[PDB]
Amino acid sequence: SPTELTEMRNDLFNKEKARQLSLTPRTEKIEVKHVGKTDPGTVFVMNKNISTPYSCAMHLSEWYCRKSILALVDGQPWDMYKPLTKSCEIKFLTFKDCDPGEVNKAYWRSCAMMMGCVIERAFNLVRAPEVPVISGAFCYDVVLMPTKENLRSFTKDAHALIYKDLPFETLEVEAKVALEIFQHSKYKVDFIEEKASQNPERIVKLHRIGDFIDVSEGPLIPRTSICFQYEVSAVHNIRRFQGVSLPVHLRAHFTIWDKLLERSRK
Amino acid sequence: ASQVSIRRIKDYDANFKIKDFPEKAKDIFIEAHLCLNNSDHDRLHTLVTEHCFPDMTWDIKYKTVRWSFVESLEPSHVVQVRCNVYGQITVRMHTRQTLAIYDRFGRLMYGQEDVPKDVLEYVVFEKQLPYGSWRMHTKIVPPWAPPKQPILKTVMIPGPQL
Amino acid sequence: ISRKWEKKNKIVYPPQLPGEPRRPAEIYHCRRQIKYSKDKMWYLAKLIRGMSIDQALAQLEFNDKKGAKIIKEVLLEAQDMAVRDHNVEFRSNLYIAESTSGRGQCLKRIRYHGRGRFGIMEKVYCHYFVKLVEGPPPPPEPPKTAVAHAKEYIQQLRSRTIVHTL
Amino acid sequence: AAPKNRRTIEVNRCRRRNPQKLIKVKNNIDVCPECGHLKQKHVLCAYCYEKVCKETAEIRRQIGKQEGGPFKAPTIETVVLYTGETPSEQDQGKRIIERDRKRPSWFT
Amino acid sequence: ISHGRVFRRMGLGPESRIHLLRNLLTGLVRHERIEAPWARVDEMRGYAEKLIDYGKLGDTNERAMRMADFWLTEKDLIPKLFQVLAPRYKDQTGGYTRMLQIPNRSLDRAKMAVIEYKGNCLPPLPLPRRDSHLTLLNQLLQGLRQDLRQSQ
Ligand SMILES: [Mg+2]
Ligand SMILES: [Zn+2]
Repeated sequence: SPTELTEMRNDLFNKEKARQLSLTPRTEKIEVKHVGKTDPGTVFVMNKNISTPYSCAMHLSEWYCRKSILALVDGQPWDMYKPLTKSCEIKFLTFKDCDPGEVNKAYWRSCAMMMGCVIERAFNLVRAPEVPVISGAFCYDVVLMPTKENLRSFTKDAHALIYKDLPFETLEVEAKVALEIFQHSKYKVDFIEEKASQNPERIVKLHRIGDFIDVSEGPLIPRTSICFQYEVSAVHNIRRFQGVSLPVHLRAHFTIWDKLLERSRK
Repeated sequence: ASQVSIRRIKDYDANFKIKDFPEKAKDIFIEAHLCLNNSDHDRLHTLVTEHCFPDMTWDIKYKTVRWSFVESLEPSHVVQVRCNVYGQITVRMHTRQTLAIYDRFGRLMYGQEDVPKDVLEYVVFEKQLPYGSWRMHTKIVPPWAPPKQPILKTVMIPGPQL
Repeated sequence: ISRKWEKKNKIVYPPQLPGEPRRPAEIYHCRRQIKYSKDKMWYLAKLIRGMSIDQALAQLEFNDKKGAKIIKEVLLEAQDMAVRDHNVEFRSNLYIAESTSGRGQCLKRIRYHGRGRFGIMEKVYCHYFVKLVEGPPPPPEPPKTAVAHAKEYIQQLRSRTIVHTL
Repeated sequence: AAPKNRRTIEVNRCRRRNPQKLIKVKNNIDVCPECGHLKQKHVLCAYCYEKVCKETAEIRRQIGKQEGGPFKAPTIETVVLYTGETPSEQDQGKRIIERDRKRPSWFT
Repeated sequence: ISHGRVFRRMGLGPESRIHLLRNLLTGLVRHERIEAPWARVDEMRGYAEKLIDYGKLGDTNERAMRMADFWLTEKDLIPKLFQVLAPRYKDQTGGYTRMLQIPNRSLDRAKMAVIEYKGNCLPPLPLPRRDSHLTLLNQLLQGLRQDLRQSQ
């Protein structure tokens, strides 16, 4: 049943979090530098298994927390809520940058995960296709005909989930626990196996959105409140679900919104 | 050099014994720490000199502390001795101690309370040479001991602001 | 003369237990003798009252007013003291809880009016108090919708009873 | 005219505590891509403006030191060159303004 | 009533207004940058537009010479205005100068702005850079334009 699977997944996620937290030697101080184009350059003496770049943003100013989305750790982008392992560098990124490709991909993955969660809570998923940004329509295949009322209800549920304001709980789980969590789904098992075989080691990145757990590739959006606008275009055929969303600081007024909706409907 | 200072101290004291000096030094240390716990500057000044009083009372001001003492490892040994006219004595210590400093509004920012820790100490003592006694002077942070404990909170060191 | 805002920072509270809340850190700060009016000081305080330290500084950096720079410097000094003394790690996790102002020791001068009559020129002076509290700012009281008004009216009509008899 | 009665603290508050006189909360403050000192929309940054003003001050000082006295202003353009940097073959007639230090991260 | 009334007030009359305008124009031609209130800023910009137009009309013209002599009391600035600022903008039409607002002053708290001819040699001011073309909305608009182009 769907009432017990989610509970067991949440319990497994909590157990994994406890296991990951019960290994640090009781607060291990470290040092991280902020090599960026703005404010060059303070150094933060945060932790390595409890602190997060969000703490650095808070130490800096509220504007950083309101604008920062990702953080390039030695060239690799990281989420706002993630433990900074070892001593490295941080580069806060926003939506109005020179090359916000990583932030765009993270927003795409977050929108895909949110649409998948909404689909699961409405009424079996398969994965999250990595659709580029030029397509302008993040997809999310589903393995089960809807109408305009169904799309309206889905958009209402998405807006309610956004208003709920739930952070994105990320982790660095291995492959064994990842497979044990999603053991009731063969598609997710195959996806986890492929992700583990792609990289040298296992390390299967997992994320949670309050009560829903999925699998992604890169970073994600910290809080759901950033996704201001959200809509569902149509459903294509394994049934594919389309949609388009825009975060804060990128409002489409209304005409551009309708134009993008019509473009994604194709 | 140490024998000359010992002879001078025994002559100007004059009654003095080194064989039973580490015990009195440890007792004075424990009494000073208990007074710090209770925050009794009157009883503290009678045990610590004026040079070390602000070094341990100014930084710990506006914040309580729960220091403890239990079981001293190894006997307190003396390192060196040397010598207006003030006699300096360096005493070595190595006992299990605790550190639970609480801020104004409670909270915590240092080690735990029920977790003893091994910390080396090279306390230096001094005495007035008509109405004085052996009182602490300074603390030699040598030898190359571990730095400190990890603070619970996080600190942000700013760079050069133009 | 009475200086109490600077003394409130020396109130040492007892320690807490593991099964107790974190409790915020009430920080106090103020400046004495400020060549300014009390009405405008209270106006700026109210403008900054329902706001955070970051938003307050952002609004003060552009608010064209003589007291704006003074309030900004006071807030910066308070934040520095809290980060250095009161043990406050998060700079953005702060919000102004209370902020008032009062007149100061006003002198007396002469304005020299027309004819054989003069006037009094009271040297206006005031101060400015600030109370920073750790943690995020609380949300504003939302506007009671029709449901709340209906519930209140129902409760009122239910509370009534027979009067002027037994 | 003369007041017939004394105004009350209540009326005084109602007159001064109204939203009209209260300072309005503006939302035109944004973060600047460079430096970082929260600029304002449709308005230039403060730090960048001060830097440009100081650069113009130094350039004018050097021009005055080169031109000498007042009433000059030749009929040829100018080219600001810092330490090093060989003059380009295009600006041959334009008098050079030899500047010190290196070029900043915004002059092109 | 002042419906459709152009030219604002400045000094103690039209004479003082035009004198201040000429002084500001001379100072700008000398330094190429002045901080003035928004009203006087736009007035000086509108006047410098016609001044550049006259300077471009021709140097041998007597009317342009008289206008330059009356609008440049420094004298030494007329040769520059005629032989530096005229040929440099021989490719453009009427678009010159640049309007940028200054935050505030330090005493009266006035709404000042910046003025300067395009190009020149002074350092470049921090112009309001628009959003990059690699953002989310920009990428969506680019994809929509590509789809529209592919349709036709
Ligand atoms: Mg006037
Ligand atoms: Zn700037």
